[PDB]
Amino acid sequence: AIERNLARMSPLVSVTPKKLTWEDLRPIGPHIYNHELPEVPYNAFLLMSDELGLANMTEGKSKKPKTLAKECLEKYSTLRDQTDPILIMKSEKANENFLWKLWRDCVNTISNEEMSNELQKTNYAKWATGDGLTYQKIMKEVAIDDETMCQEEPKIPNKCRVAAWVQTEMNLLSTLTSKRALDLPEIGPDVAPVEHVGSERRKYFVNEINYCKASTVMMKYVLFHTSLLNESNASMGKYKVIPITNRVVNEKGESFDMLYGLAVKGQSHLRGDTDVVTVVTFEFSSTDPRVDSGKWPKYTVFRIGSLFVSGREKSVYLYCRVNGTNKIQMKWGMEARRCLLQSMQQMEAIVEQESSIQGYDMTKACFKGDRVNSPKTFSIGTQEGKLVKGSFGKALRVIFTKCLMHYVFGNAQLEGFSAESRRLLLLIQALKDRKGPWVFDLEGMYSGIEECISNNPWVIQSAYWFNEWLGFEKEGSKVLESVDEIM
Amino acid sequence: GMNINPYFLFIDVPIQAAISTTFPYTGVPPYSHGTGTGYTIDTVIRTHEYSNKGKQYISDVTGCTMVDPTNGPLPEDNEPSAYAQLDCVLEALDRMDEEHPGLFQAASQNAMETLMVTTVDKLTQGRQTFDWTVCRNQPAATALNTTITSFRLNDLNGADKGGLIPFCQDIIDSLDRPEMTFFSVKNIKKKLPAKNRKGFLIKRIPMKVKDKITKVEYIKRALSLNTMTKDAERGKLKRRAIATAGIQIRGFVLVVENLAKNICENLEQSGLPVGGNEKKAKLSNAVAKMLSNCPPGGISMTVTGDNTKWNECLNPRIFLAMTERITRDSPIWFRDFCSIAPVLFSNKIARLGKGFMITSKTKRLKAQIPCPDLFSIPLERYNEETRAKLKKLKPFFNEEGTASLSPGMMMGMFNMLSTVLGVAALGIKNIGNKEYLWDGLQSSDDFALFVNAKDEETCMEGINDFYRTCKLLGINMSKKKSYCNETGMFEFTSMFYRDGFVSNFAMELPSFGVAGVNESADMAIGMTIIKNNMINNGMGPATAQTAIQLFIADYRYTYKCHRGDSKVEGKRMKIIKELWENTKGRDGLLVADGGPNIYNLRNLHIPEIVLKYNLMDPEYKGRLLHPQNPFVGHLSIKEADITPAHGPVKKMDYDAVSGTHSWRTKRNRSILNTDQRNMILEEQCYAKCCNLFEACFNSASYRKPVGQHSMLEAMAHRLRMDARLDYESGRMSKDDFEKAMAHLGEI
Amino acid sequence: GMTLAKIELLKQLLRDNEAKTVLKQTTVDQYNIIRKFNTSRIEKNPSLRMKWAMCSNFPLALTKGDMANRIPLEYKGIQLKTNAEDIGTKGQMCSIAAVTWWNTYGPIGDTEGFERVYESFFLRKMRLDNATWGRITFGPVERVRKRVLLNPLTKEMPPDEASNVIMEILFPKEAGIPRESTWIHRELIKEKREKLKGTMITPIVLAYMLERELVARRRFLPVAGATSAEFIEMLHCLQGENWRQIYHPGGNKLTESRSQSMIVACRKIIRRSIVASNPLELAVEIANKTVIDTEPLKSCLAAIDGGDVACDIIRAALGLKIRQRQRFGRLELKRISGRGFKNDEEILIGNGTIQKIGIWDGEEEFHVRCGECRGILKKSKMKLEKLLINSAKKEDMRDLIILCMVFSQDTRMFQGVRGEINFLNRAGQLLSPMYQLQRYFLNRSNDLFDQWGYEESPKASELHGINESMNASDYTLKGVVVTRNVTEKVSITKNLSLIKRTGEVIMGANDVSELESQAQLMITYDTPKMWEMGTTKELVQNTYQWVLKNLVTLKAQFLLGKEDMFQWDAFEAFESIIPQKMAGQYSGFARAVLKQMRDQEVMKTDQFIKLLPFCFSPPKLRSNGEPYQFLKLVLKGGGENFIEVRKGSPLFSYNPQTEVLTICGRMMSLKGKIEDEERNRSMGNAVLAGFLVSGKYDPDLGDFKTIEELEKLKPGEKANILLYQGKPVKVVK
RNA sequence: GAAUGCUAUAAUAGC
RNA sequence: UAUACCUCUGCUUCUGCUAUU
RNA sequence: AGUAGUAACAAGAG
Ligand SMILES: [Mg+2]
Repeated sequence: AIERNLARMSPLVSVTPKKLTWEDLRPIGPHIYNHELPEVPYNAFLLMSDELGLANMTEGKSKKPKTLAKECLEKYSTLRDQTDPILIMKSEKANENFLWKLWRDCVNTISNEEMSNELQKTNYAKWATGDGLTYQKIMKEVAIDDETMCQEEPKIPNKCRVAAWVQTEMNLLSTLTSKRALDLPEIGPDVAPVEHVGSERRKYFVNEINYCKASTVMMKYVLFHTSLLNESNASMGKYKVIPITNRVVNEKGESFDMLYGLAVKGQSHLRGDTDVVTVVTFEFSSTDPRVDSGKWPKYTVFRIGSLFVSGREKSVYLYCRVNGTNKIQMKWGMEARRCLLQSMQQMEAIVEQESSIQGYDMTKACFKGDRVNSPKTFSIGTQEGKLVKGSFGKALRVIFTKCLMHYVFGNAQLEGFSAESRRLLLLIQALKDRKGPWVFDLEGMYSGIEECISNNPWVIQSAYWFNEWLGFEKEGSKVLESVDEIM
Repeated sequence: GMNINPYFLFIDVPIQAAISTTFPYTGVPPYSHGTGTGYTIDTVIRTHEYSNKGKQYISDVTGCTMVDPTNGPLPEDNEPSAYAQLDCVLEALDRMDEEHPGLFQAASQNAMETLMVTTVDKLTQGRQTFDWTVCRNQPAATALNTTITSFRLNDLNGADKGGLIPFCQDIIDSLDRPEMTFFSVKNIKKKLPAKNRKGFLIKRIPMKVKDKITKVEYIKRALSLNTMTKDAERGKLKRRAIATAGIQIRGFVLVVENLAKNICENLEQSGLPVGGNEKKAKLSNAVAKMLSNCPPGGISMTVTGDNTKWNECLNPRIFLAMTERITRDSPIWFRDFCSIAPVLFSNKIARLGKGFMITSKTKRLKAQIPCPDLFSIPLERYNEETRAKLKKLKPFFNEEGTASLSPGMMMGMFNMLSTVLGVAALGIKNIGNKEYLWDGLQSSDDFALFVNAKDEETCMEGINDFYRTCKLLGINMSKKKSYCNETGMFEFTSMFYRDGFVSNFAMELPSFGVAGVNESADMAIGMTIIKNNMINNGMGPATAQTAIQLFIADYRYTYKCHRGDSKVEGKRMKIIKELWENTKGRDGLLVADGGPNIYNLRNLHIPEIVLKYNLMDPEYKGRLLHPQNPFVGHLSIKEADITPAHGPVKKMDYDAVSGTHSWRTKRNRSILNTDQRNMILEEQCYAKCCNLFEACFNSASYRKPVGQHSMLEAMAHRLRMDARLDYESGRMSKDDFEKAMAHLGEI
Repeated sequence: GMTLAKIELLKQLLRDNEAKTVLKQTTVDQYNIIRKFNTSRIEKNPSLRMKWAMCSNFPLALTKGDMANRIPLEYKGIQLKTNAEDIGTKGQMCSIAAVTWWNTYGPIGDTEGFERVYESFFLRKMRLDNATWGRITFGPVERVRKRVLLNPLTKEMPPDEASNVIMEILFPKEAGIPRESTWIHRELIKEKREKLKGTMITPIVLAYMLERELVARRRFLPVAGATSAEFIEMLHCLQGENWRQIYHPGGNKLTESRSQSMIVACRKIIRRSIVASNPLELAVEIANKTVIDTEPLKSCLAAIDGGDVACDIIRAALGLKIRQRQRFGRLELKRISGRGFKNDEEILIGNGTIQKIGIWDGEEEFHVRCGECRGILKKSKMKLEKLLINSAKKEDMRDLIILCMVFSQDTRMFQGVRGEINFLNRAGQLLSPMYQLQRYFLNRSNDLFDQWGYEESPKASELHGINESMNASDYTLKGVVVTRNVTEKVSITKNLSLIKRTGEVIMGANDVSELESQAQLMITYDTPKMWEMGTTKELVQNTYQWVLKNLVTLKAQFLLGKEDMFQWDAFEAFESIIPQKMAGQYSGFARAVLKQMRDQEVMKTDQFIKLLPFCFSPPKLRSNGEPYQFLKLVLKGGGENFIEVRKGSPLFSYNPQTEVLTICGRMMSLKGKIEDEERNRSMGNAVLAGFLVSGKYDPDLGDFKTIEELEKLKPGEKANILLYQGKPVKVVK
């Protein structure tokens, strides 16, 4: 029967197979290079590389979040006092007056001598938190009679082009700082040599991350998303001023409370996990938004004074954005610490692999180098068209950053891209392994990847980085073309 | 400057070796919003889009628009085809039976002998099930109860016998009933005397009224499937629809799967039911043999494979054929018993969910249009996409707001049996005695075909053949997602093989969080997840030690239980700080009591309460482990009227001691606003009956009690003996015994 | 007098006509359905719901009782509990702060027997506490995925048997039909009942705590030389893919586990000693420094009375009384006369399938024993001859017969296999056919007895036969008789054979089992180069690592002296994982290819490295002088344990683009240790012995020649060779 | 010189 | 009408199957 | 507004 049916079936039905060649692997998502599309705009919840925390050295033992936010401004009074709105940038559908009034309401409320961080539901605060903007439910009986009532055309994510600021984030979040943020608690005493190896191995891994920008950002993101969830449930029917706080320790070993700005949390009667709560963010920054204007169309910026960044008097701006979050995102925010594990593991795999080859603990060897082995170096990035080698510690941090960006820009666009591109990564690894891969419908494979590339900054930059690397590998392959070819 | 590219790791490390970095599982999984009717309708359209060239007719039972692709015209193109040829499905199974002699009857025997032992309560372990009495999803255990109570009213007491078979007999009999009656509670006001001005208080009471439905209306509800959207669907841009089935059809599906499982377990290429290390072992062994068996000079090629529209294309009538062909030697009753489940699925009806919401932006009004009233408004009032969907739905639509769906399996109903039909394709191995030989692995739609041939041009002739073979079983290979390479590396069910299945730590990262059971449990689970990851998912000791720290943070923030010596302000922290000062043995305090974390790699597998017990204060442990503490809820040891809605105490894998931190959360009281209130009384009734039964028979908590006699009869006799032996022994007095026998006399 | 109150409450409950009808209609079976009846939908996102709910004022529900009312409503301006009653508990709701309050100023309850209740867990800790930690070692570990026991049991029983025991301990009245099991564990029942007697913990907890230490938690895990539960519980700290930790637990270790491990050690020693000159030299060297857990192998072999050929060989090698005592699970034999020759054959079984079993030749006599019962057995190739036995226990007699019948491998025994018998595991692993047949017939014995056949009982002095029911009968089983009635100084050859004082041998290294298995306890070799007793992949990786380490010298020494650096102690170990029947042939090939690279200038450092280890085993050439030719070199173990000659393989492959050599997934840089010319220098020259490249594929010569077609050429003849896909080469002799 | 087959409220995988 | 600047609610606004058990 | 993204929330109920 099978023979009979296969015999009489149309030859048009086939896998239509073709052997994969490097030249067939065209660049993914060519639209990201089209300059006619808009630059993908910064759409994160909080600021990252553009952030500016006001340093406030503590006794060491904690206090209430209002009390620290007050005492932090009390030190930087020149900013806290600045009551004249020097507007620089305005978000299309924002209200300068309302936003500034709100900022001042926050600063005043947090600066005052009262216990509460509650905000009166002013005409501005209402507009800012989106008071009563929900539509009214009516009977289907009445709905059916109304001709003007229609099913709305689904809003789609618009197409954007590549944006330097994404590259610039990675670069700066990757780099080292003097400041340790992580709040890693105590562990039981070591006994088993495995534990002594683990503990000593941590001192290299944990520190390398703890002393990098990405870490502080992550910790801020967590510690905010905590207090935001704590308020959202506790103070449901209250507008509340939540300060964007974070504890940091310098090389000298001194605790500094870091105020990055103030947020206001609208009413939070969150039934569904997806149900939204409007959070309006006021964030300190040294970044002049006029420099890269296509980055900040979502933001409203006020120049609010200056500070000595070192010997330089840098001007201080205030980035104001009406933002939103839900139960899920807030929860996953409190579980952003696990970015450590995903990055740490992947490299501990390399250390443990290399350790089996050499026959001793290659931890200290891989980072710094020992008497026998010179330090482990990785192809890290590019510099005017040419590949650059970097540290084990760098290659670690570059992953930790990536894993943070996986959270920060984590949506269905990324999920779909990550999963579909992984399929093409493996087809490349085949060509690299010289395992002569074949494909059936490559275009179909591509379309699945390319339909995911819309308005996600990380997805658009990943398509750039992928297309960049592919070109480098495609060059590397040439070496193998003429091997065992006689000639 | 210097521009970092993270993809430049893949220059130093091969993709497979660092695959973990391609899984963004620190990120948020995609959740659905509002209605799933759009996604549901899509399935209903697509299922028929792949069967449209088949035999279309009207069901003289339901009145529904039935479509049948089986034995239909073979495809002209590579668009998904449901037109499977019975002969080819049978031939494939005959080869499978020849390769595995006696397996079919061997399975059928065990599957049949199981069914004879299987009780009804078996159906009370299946999450949310469609209840036909209320036409809403309900807990499996309740959905059954509502069916048993309703069956009794139609003179169907087969349930009471206790075996599944006689209950199943009642289900296929209930289809013959001219009308089906069922209870549906109505509220009733009643004056009650109270210490009140007016001197009374009105309170609404539930009253079980008997509703009836016609033979057809009931049949459609029996054949009905409720539909949702799949939430937290990882690594996918756009959402997909999922279906929950009726307590009627759930019964018959258990046996047809249980059958296919027995077959799969004893197949070389089955990925189901084996899992984790058992699966890795089996696949690692399978790859090794099929690798070394490659002819010298020839080429071994592995097709990393996925099948498209697996559910939409796989037809029930083909699954019917499979049960018939598999049960060939089984007795006539069991051949029929199996036949039912596929028969129900070949006449099944898809419920279209919530509906569509229509709005006016100017007026700021929104309204949900229910599925029955979908064609109540002109289609111009629906958006472009939905208009087409509804137009294509039109000829499969039922006025009660449902869709006829004869073709298609529906989402994941016959996984085991589909795996078999898959394997059956891999069982062919060659067509026309050509210079190739294929053999693979199959876990539902997911398959990895190995082809040993003379040259890769020949391998492709084999793949091209396999492709065409699958098309005759209604199995469509995804040309977009499937890819092929020389044997050595492949992907199967997100397991990445590169001369051995590689570690992929990222996949199970989400499990590292605070599980959300309670304090005492979440610690155990927390450490057990690390311990188990150190073994299976290749987590090194440093990362493992960090994974403790990170947990212990999340725990302390989640359960607001920071170190007693910390200065973190909080409501619980105020008493935690007093406990820290009051306590001498502070290392004996649990983390949840602001105690210090003493966990490390070596002791992950010991309960915290057992680790610290030795260095606790006697008063502290005396509290922490109080035998009759109010947080856990024990027995009376006194007998007033202690009767709460206490669910059956389960047997969870995590090892943790029962103490004050083993508490339970308050029940979501959203129910108090809606008219569903009534059910709380129905619960708090059953609760009373059970809780007391457990006071008579203490073994009921531990082991399932057996008996087709009355609960009252059981309780009566036990208490009657208890009283007699309590009197004759001297535990009870004459005055008490007289009362005992007098009260029991009244029953 | 709890009885009265229950009857009083029943009368209260029966006044509710809705409750009455539930009790009247709902059957005892249906209790299990209405118990699970609830409003609550199953919480799909509990991690979140918890994180959220902990920010609410009263997230927990107390049980309505006098104790709940010992918690105050507020404490120092903290609302501890509300008046509002939970839907579920029908008791007051409270804040997490309530727990913290109770744990601080709550009433101090009696925790009597707690440690006796949770003994299981306290032992778990006691083991970790009274343990000793050795050294961590960095190097390849071949982890194998095997179904192991996760937790030490007090006594192992099937869940059914286990459940019935717990019932007798906790709920005597509601036990049901008294089973045999009841008597079998009467000691355990009484012991536990006496130990849990004066406790206040809830019976349901006590029930699961016993279930935890009676019912077996047996699951697949990646293990390496450690299977004993008390090791498996610590498996996370024992090893990873690339490191190993020596760990000695506490409490006690079984003589049975001590035994089965002690075998693996000896087998592993012998399997490696065989390859060296003077095996007895090495066998003694290793065995004196072999430690099983914390106990030296010599002390272990002295202490234990049992163990296979290997144990006796090593016993002799160390100078200890060799015990010719065998075991077949429950059966225990001691050889009087005979010599067994285990040959693999295709056996047909009763159900009608073909199983591969090792069948023993020769007439042999043993002292068979099973519990109190004792006997003498005589058997030949797949036929039981005669079986004398004593009349001890009715079941111990019944078992010995079934065991002896199976042990004999009688063709009648294989005929009586009617039903489902699994030789292959769910994960396609092998289960010992003889040990599965033993396990099958111990349950279903009536089939074997009927399928065997009966005859007349003996009419001798003390000899009287027994039938199926095990009673003094007229008809007895064909060659079964019951009676009333119940060493020599050896020396061992350097080549490992046990010779008698006469000259006849009793054992040899050729008589030990070829099956490597996971040791129960941790085996340690206290000699440097312990890796030599490793697995195929471990030995393979450790060898090539040692080659790469000493490549500088080893490659130079080769260009001077020819055969000087072929004999190396690493390449000896490496030989013991090569099939002995191809070892010689492979060396013949490899050396020819290596010398061909040296003499004709056409070097290839990756190939040198790959082949050099194979050049140890004394060469074995063809009869016409020329060496044997190969495409791949198969090694001991799984079908993926092979080295390709032309391509790469799961053990060994070289990436020239990166100059990266991959050895069992571990990557090593050949940067620096590589000549300039090699890149362009073809592989075709170092692929066949006495064969060198001339040009590219010449269509006139036709298709690519096989190993055979290549071997069957005459010097100066051209041929088409394929190295790997898309690299055709034209090679000449 | 082998086994002992199961059966969670988490997470993963596929549908 | 109203009580109502009151009261109740925060997964119950339909969350499936099969495996890892 | 905003979140967000093929459909919702921007409180719901007596
Ligand atoms: Mg698929």
